[PDB]
Amino acid sequence: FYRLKKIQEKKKIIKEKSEKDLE
Amino acid sequence: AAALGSHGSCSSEVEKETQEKMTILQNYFEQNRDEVLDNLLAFVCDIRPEIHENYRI
Amino acid sequence: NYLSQPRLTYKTVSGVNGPLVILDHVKFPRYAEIVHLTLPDGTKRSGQVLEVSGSKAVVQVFEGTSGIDAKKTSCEFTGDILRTPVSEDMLGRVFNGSGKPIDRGPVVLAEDFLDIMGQPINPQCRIYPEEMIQTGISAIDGMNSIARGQKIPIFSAAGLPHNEIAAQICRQAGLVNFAIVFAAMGVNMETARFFKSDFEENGSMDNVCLFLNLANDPTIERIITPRLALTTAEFLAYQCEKHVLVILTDMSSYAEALREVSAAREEVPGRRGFPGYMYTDLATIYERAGRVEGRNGSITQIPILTMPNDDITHPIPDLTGYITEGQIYVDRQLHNRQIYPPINVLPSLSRLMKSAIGEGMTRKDHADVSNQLYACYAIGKDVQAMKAVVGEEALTSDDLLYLEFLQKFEKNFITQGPYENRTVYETLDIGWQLLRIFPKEMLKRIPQSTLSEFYPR
Amino acid sequence: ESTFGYVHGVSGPVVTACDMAGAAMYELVRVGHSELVGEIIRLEGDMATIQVYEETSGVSVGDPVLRTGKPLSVELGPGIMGAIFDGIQRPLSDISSQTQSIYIPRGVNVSALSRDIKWEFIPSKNLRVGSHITGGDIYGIVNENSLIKHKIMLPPRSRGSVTYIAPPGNYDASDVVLELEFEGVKEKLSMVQVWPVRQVRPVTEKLPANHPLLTGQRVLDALFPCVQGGTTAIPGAFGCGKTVISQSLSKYSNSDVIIYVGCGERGNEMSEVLRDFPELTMEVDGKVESIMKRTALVANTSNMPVAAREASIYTGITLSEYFRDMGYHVSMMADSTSRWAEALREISGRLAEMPADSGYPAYLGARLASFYERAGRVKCLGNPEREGSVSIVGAVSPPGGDFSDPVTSATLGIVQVFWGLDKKLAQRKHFPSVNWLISYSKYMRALDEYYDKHFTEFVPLRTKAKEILQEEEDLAEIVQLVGKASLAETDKITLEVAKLIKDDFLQQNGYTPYDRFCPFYKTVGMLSNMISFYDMARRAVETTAQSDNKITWSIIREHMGEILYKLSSMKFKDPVKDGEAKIKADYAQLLEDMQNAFRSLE
Amino acid sequence: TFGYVHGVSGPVVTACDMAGAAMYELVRVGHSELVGEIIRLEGDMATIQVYEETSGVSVGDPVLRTGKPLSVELGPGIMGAIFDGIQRPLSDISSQTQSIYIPRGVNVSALSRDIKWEFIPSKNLRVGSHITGGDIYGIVNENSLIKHKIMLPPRSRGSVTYIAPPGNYDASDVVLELEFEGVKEKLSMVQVWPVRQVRPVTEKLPANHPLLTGQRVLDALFPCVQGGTTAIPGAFGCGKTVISQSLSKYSNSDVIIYVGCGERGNEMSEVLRDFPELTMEVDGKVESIMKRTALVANTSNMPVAAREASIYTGITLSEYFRDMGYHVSMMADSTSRWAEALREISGRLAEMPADSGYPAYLGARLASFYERAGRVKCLGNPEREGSVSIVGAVSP
Amino acid sequence: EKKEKQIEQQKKIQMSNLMNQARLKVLRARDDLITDLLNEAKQRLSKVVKDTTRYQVLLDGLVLQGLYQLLEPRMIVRCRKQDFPLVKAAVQKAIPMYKIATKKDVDVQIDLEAYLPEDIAGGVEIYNGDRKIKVSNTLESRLDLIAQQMMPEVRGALFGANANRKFLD
Ligand SMILES: Nc1ncnc2c1ncn2[C@@H]1O[C@H](COP(=O)(O)OP(=O)(O)O)[C@@H](O)[C@H]1O
Repeated sequence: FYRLKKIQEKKKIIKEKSEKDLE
Repeated sequence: AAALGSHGSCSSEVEKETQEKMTILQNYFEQNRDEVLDNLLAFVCDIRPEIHENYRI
Repeated sequence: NYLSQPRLTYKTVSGVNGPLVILDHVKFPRYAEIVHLTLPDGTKRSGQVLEVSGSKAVVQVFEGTSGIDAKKTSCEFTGDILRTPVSEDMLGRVFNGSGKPIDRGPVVLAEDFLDIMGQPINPQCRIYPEEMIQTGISAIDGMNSIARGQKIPIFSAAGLPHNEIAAQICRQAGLVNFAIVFAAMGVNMETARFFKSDFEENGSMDNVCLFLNLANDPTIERIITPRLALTTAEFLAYQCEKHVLVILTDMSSYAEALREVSAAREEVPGRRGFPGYMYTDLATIYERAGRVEGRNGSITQIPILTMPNDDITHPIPDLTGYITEGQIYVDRQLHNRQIYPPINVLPSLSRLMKSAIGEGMTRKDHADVSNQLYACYAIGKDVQAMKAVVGEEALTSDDLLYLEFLQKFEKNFITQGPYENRTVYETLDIGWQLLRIFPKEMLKRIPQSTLSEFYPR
Repeated sequence: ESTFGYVHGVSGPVVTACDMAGAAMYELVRVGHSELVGEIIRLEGDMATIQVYEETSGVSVGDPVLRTGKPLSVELGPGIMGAIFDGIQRPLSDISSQTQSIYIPRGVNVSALSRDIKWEFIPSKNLRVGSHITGGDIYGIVNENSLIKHKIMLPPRSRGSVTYIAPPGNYDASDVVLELEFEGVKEKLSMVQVWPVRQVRPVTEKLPANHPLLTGQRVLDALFPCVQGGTTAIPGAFGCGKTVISQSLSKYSNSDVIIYVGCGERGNEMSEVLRDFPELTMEVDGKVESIMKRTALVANTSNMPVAAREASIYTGITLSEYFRDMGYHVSMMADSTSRWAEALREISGRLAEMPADSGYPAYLGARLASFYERAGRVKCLGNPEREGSVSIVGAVSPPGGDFSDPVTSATLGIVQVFWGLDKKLAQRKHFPSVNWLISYSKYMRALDEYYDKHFTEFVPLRTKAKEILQEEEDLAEIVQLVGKASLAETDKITLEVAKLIKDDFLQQNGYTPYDRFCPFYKTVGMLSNMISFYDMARRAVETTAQSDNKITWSIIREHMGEILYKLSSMKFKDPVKDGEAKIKADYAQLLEDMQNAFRSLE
Repeated sequence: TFGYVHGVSGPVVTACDMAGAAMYELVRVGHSELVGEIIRLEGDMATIQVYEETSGVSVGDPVLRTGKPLSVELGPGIMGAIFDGIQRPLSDISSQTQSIYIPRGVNVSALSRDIKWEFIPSKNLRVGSHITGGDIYGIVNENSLIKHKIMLPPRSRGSVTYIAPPGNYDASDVVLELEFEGVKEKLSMVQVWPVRQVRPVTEKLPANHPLLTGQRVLDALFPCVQGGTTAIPGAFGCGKTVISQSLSKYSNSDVIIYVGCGERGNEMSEVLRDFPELTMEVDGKVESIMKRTALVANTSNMPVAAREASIYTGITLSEYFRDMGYHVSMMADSTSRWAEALREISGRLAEMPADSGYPAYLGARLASFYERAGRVKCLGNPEREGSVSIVGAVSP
Repeated sequence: EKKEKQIEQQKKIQMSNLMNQARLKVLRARDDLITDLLNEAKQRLSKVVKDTTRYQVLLDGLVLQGLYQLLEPRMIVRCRKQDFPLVKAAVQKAIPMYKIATKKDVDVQIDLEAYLPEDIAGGVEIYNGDRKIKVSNTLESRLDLIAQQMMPEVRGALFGANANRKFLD
């Protein structure tokens, strides 16, 4: 559970950064 | 009855001691009140405007 | 001297997430500073900045985050860490889990503003604790002696009378002036009344202080509840040279507040989901027990913890186990037989007992009497475990004597009234009258000189 | 560039900092206006992520972050032996003296060694102007303590030709004792050198380990021997005696110097060592002296900042390697290894590196491996030939007393000696609580070559001891289900002699005059008598069970009750008062008493 | 007032223009006004854990925030009602909708409007008089048993400016008006209270008078006390019904609140069939125990937060009858199924699991629940004692 | 005998309660005296603000002190109507001293649209140009902030030093 919550957090951060880089 | 008489006696004693303590408080207070009052009034008036220690440029 | 610079107040809440409020635009956030929060309805709250990054500050709120609002909430930054106002006048008083008074008295007029965290005591200055406290209870003063400046917890199964034992130590403990500090985390109302009433009945009010966080109070206050007690104990002991017994009730409810914060922050888990740092957090509490060089004072701790499902391998007892100078333990095997105080000696030990035991502190034999009582009681448990399978027909006569020793031992050594006070010397005379159950040559832990002087008495 | 960056953020021990472009990973940096010591652990651009070896409460964004270009390092030199240092190598005696307070102030700038004390320096007397000199060459002796001579040596990286060497005299840490020229460049040296803690001090060769590490304790000495230069762990639950073993090695062993490392340990423990060790005395050349003169303490107690535990371990081994290069048999007590793995866990949690097992970082196995592999016997660097060693003894402390814990699991993949401490023995107050089935020593083959030079009987006795205990543990799986009734007489002898060995050989009461330490001669003697009893008692039954006049285990117990009492009494012999000859003579009387009693049963 | 739905992922709805909203504020989302709570704020955006099924909610649907957090309406009409876990009255829902279903996004007020109960004002009050939280400003005779004390909310205080005369009035009619600091508050018989917040009291007292169940085994061997907290192992073969029915028919408890915290569909209907049919003797009359009780009821398929909140609604209701001077008994029938609904919230919130997958705070959620029991000196003028007992069934 | 024990226990509890009441009366009396010393400090400040000379010196300080805590490019200063003439001059003096010490320009505006309550003794509150962040330089706020931190000196001066406090660890 903990490992997978961290993976999902890293993906959320990478999604946000990828959107911010298009602005 | 002996317990009730002891309670009344102790009530008188702790009241007397309370009034003594309150008297000592009022005495020492009034003896120092003006000096402390002038100290707080000095430090609240001495502003010393300063930037925060981490400011840059 | 004092911080003269005026405080900033921010409305710049940029998020709220579980127990955390995330301020932004903050000018130079100070890590672990306190923030006073005012809610939309005018309710005052408090918090600590548990992370900082550039313009942001992640304040954890002590009273929880219900009713925090992202436009109206005002956060006043104090510019400094959490300080406890401390003074001698904190004796005879009751405070809540955040050090606010609840005895209907005034605010604490401070002699100083000590840091809630304290500071690490310098190992060079830490005087070794060796002067013996008698608690009055044979199962403690005999086989689990307590030094002035020791930390030693009571471990309990759920529902056991550990509160009555902790009360009895505060009722009857002393040397061969002991002020008291008491903290409780997540304590039920009836137990809060029990401790408060016990101190009032024993009359020892002018030299005790209480910090109470009840089971209905906010859980995050439990992080600072024992630290307030210790910060008061450090003032009384190290600045006023008093001796203090610090009681930490329900360290399990404390550890659950850490488990809650850990889970709510996504902190890296250790065993059972407690935070990976739980050992250090417990150490920052427990290690403030001790004597120190050139000061006559001493902080002694008796923490109390109920073990979840009575499991000794649970992180709460287990990490406490590593940090403290041995354990006092209480057990259903005694309590279910009405053996108050239900202190099982075998899982119990005191790491500082060996240094406290000896001449002038105690009778010279005391170390040896203890060593043999443990051996006889241990064999007694092992022969009981055998008998339950095979009956007396497969036990030896000597094994049946250790089974009889176990019965005589619990009924005389451990069994003791809630107001019955025993010195160590009477406890050792009882210990010898139990050890006399075997022939002299069987007492294989004791030297022949000690046997020759004391065995026939 | 700026010589300092600025704090960008804080989270427990971790501090991120801006304007840290041009910083090395593992560079030491000072954080906050108070100069909290820390070390760079990750780089993210112009930002550096720092691990701070002091409590970060009160650090502010925009506080200074001073670079140094140097990794975390130890000043090595005179003033170590008999001193005590915090986890970042600051001496606590000076901190008390300068501060007059019971607390370590955060951001203390004290030098790691006293620069004002004068030391007696004897130069090597073979060196001259123009002598060629290399790393690890001894350029003099300092009379630091009556027991320990500090063989000051050229830093291992340095090389050169002697240009100045100081005459005999009294000098301090600032006095240039040696000056070298090499390749048109000069180097000036005092009696102190700076070495990076994360860097292994090199050696001429890592030699085979073939000499026992003699200790205070019977079962450690005999049944699971450690070797000088060996790697050892003591996995054990709380209250099991991991600390009593660690001090037993420290107080009573054949090591020339001891480095004791209170990594994450309760504070009363470092105080216990500091109080007890100056009173306790060893003897050299018929002169009694305080064991503190051969001990060096690294303190970093359970309530000090977790990051300083990693710094404490690496400091303690760096010190240990220095004394090894002086040609000493060094011993290092690592008083807790899981407390270091917890520091690595918390930091890795702030870095958000994926956890491996129990939340520990995946590099824990490499951290422990690269720590334990700094142990060994070695041929030292530099001109005069020396042999020395570091023995490392890691007090692994698995949560819940379960040896499957990742710190234990990773440790036992590396170390060559396992003294597993069993909570069930500790509960029964059987100390040392070492479980003899679980425990192992891999150095036994390497030590049999030594035992044959002094005690040819020992390898037979050690073998027979394990046979007695193994047969008893296997018989116990029956006894637990059927009771003490169905056993043969040989099996009852095995059971009762294994209980004699448990109670009177494996147990040792380390808080008493007779069991405080147990010299190796008492160890072989006690074991020889108990195994002699076993062999004779076995032969008596096995010979007579073939006939009507059968001897029984009860007949042996009843007829030889005084012998069983005498065998049990053997522990109480006092090594200070009962001389070695007297103990051997008393044990020979027991041998003859047995032989006469068995001859009376025959 | 209105925000707009920004996005939806399963039962979680993100909203925007929510800048004035609060953590745990209760919000209606979608045109059908699905219930949910704010679990996070992120600027002008809020994340709402919706309780009800979110199927059909659209980006740009209205988000009407209720100013208060999750709360219980308190007043006359509580007696005899079958509330659900969020105080939607199932009787009003049935009567108004004429349907066997609960329709998604009910708006029915918890206390029925237009029922003009007989009200008597407190005879001691006058225009200008001082008043404080817990003061009785009148009584509503809703049932022959429960003279329902109407009393000032615990935060409110000041000088009385109007009281209604004796007459017929409902939950929405203004009964009291008072001024404090120059500001006037108008109050009705309805009161609203945050369900997770303890109602404050003059002193939480020790529990010392027996709560008789009328059963020899209980009252003799293992007594319980008014204000006390007790538990029962609830299972099929346990016989819990014998305790439960006997407590409601015979206990020396002036009000009973029963809470179905996620009972099975059929097992809930067995309970809701019995409690109307149960009768009690009072003053030599026979009357339905529904004159002295209220049922919170939730089947296992009710919204997760309706199950999780149902225990807290029961004790919020019970504290309100405690504050009237009544010796309240609360029965909770399935504390295991409540802890499952609690666990489901943590699983949707992705909070880290503790022991056996339950949340870290389970100990505190239970402990702060049972600590809401006890005898008390109530707030306000008549000095009255009152109490809440809690029976908490558990299913090992 | 059990009833006599209960009478004796009640006697002990009553004696404890009498001592508790006495201790609490003494504590309340100390805090009341300290409170009235702080009230006298508020009274003395209420006299000081009547002198436009000393009060302009305070306002020149307090405005600049606020500017140095907020550090923004745009700010708003709130005062009472009575303060306004002095505060406008204080802002006009402070902008130079601010720009000198911080190098950068600032646009500071006196808040003639939204004065402070007249019951405040004096001083100023400074806000960002968006009103989202503030700093309190009112004489009451600065007094309470200093007087609270000075509480140990105040206690030690008004009631004398506690003879038990032999160390400062
Ligand atoms: N070898 C020993 N001989 C005698 N007693 C011992 C020995 N080892 C441990 N003990 C006893 O058990 C206690 C626990 O040992 P200790 O070193 O304090 O445990 P820990 O493993 O936690 O460090 C000691 O304080 C002492 O009372």
